[PDB]
Amino acid sequence: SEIDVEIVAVEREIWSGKATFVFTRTTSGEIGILPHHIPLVAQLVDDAAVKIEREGSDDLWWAIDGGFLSITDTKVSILAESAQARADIDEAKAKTDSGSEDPRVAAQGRARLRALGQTV
Repeated sequence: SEIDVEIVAVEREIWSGKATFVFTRTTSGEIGILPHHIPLVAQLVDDAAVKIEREGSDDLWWAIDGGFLSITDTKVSILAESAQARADIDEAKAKTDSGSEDPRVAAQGRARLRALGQTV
């Protein structure tokens, strides 16, 4: 079995497919999801980072901007303001974004930084 993960944004969809293991961060801390659990609904943090693992393929590090995780019997949809790929993120832009004083900017930069390798 696998985990159906679909990263959708209020403006457009980013990714959609199956995974072997996925981890996300919400107001209740970080949590892991497997392809054999029960439904669930949690709200991701501002600088939340989702890690979608692929069976046989390298995981996908993406940054979510205030998104929400919704797990079902055999489906997992993630709705957020927007998403960003670790390969598209820039160590410079991430640092600056996190350096900003604004809440939105600080969130994006923090989320992108995490996907890059940063923590908290």
